[PDB]
Amino acid sequence: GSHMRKKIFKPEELRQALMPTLEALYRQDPESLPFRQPVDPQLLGIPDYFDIVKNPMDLSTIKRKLDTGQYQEPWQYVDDVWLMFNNAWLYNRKTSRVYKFCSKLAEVFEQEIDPVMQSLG
Amino acid sequence: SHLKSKKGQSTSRHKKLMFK
Repeated sequence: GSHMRKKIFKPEELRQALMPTLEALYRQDPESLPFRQPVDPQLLGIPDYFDIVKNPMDLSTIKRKLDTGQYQEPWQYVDDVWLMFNNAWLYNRKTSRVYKFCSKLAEVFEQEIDPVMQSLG
Repeated sequence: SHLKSKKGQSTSRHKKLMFK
C-alpha cells in the first residue's frame, strides 16, 4: 500500500546484500537440499495448492534469477523467497517431515534480509 | 465387483507431502 522500505537503494547494491543472504538461505547444506525439490500440481502436487501456495518456486529457480539482475530488488526476491517459503510452510505442520529442512532457511535468511533492508521499515 | 458401483473420488486421507 504505502509507507514501506524494500527498495534499499540500487539494483547492484542489492546483488551484494543478496549474496550474504544467499549464504544463509542458500548455504549448500542439507537444509537447502529439499527446498529446490518442492511439490507442484504438475508432479504429485498436493490438495488445494492455490490457497497455501498459488505460485511455488524451487530454490534453484530464484537462484538462477538471483545471481543475475532479475530479482535484485528485495520486493521481487523476498516475494519469491517468502512465497518459496510459504510454499513449504502453510501446510508443513510444526514438527513433521516437511516443516524443518526449510525452517532453518526461513530463520537464517529472515536475519539476512533485514541487513538487505527489505525489512528496513 | 465386475463394474464400478457408486465410487466417485475419495480423499483417502491425503495430507500434501507430509506423508507420501
